[PDB]
Amino acid sequence: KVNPDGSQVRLKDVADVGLGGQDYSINAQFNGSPASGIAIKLATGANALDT
Amino acid sequence: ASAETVQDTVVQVIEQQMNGIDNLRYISSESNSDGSMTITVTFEQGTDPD
Repeated sequence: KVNPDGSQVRLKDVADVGLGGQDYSINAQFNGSPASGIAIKLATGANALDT
Repeated sequence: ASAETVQDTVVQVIEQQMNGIDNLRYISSESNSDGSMTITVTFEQGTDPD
């Protein structure tokens, strides 16, 4: 909001804008260290060893 | 919108997901100026197109 005098309200001092995550509900650890990873499937008709 | 916004907005993620289809040949794209956009994915022969 901003008046015609020039006094204004930014999203500073209303919010705390900073980058974070989508969903904080799932949390994973690997021997104490935080970790995420890919679960790789195999496409139909493909040799798995060289994949 | 311009070409670079469409190219890093739509074509990135659709061409990202359109790998992993078995029996491909090459996945190519095109992002035009006037807001048009197309992706022509080409399969190897011996695949029923439906």
